[PDB]
Amino acid sequence: GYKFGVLAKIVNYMKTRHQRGDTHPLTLDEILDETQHLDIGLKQKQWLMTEALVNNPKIEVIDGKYAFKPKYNVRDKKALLRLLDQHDQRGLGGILLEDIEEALPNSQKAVKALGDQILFVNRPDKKKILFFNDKSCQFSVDEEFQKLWRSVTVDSMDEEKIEEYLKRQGI
Amino acid sequence: SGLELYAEWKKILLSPERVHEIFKRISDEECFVLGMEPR
Amino acid sequence: VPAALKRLAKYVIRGFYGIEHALALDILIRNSCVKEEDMLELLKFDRKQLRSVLNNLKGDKFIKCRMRVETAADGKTTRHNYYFINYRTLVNVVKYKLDHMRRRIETDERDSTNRASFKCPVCSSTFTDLEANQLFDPMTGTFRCTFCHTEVEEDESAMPKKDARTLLARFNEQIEPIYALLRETED
Amino acid sequence: LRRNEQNGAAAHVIAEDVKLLQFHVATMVDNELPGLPRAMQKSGRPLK
Ligand SMILES: [Zn+2]
Repeated sequence: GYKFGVLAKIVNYMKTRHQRGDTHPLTLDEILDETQHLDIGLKQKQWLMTEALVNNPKIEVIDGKYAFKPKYNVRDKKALLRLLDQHDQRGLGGILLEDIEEALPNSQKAVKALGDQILFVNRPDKKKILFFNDKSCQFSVDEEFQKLWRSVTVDSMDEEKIEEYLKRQGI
Repeated sequence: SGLELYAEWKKILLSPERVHEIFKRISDEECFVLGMEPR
Repeated sequence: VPAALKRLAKYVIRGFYGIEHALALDILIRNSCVKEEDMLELLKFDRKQLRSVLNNLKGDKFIKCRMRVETAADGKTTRHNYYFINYRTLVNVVKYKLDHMRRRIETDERDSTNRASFKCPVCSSTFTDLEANQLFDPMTGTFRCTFCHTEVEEDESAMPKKDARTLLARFNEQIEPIYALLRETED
Repeated sequence: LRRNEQNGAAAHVIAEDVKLLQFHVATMVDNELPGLPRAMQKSGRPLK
């Protein structure tokens, strides 16, 4: 428990501490007191101070203290829309719905507000991936036409037939 | 292999529909050469 | 790559395929060639999830794939799959896919033309107007079913013809934007 | 298989279904297939 337990409690306490609304930056010593790890080794103190508290993607050094990066975390409809837009523009791809719901409590309000602007991809594990709905080129069809399209086989043809059908009918 | 066919040059599964397409294109002369009475 | 090709590809993909296919195609549109591993990490799709989508794109041959083999820095063999969009086959396959609908649509019209009119209400068997006279019984003076020895109906054959014809007609009306894009991309 | 095609089931599912259909058709013609199980009548008796 001495090695990982102390650092884990730092992360768990700091993560939960933010949920209390205390967005003000915190020091390692303050967290060590709140976690009762004042007896942590001198080398462990500096190690956490120099590595664990700076390399985590959710901790930022501000005036020598550590903060939860409120700008990075998604907690509003505008951030959700802009992030999906910018991610789509740069071809970065989608973002898991759980990443937003864990970041923004009751994300459904923001999700339902954007509505069709959010494209939901359901993964084999039922998880949803969110994508930006770029409305540049749009087209949609009836289920009957989508069924007709699926009914027309395309793969069971050779290049000869693929081109022959064109000239066979006149195009 | 088993009950299905492969084509290798580099390997693909060869489906009965694709074989059906290929065979449907075979001419009468090729059937005679193959010793198959087309009728 | 003319924008008309990109617009056509996006219209047909978003029109008759799911967003997964469109997003994957947009990647191949944004970049001429992208590795399968890159598309996988970007889309965050599972291997079978993306592979099946890519297999579909392989089925319609809208995209092409080439395999590159090289030795990694640690000495392990590496085989990367590079995917790219083949607008030539895409335009050719959609032209077939669309002119096949016309054949299938007119086949459905010919079916609506050939769908037998008479039918037996007991066994739910449909009889052709040529066969109905063969099945006619002079003693009763009306059509009957040999298996059921019961009256044969004729009026219900209009309902399926009317209903299907609406779908066939509405299909031709909605498909015109893609046909216009094709006329713009024939070159 | 018809419903799987009408429903647009997964390719691997349809492939396995066709592979199963292929096995049933083959076994019905010949039960003496190599490398394949003998089709029993649920009582230890091989089907003719
Ligand atoms: Zn009857």
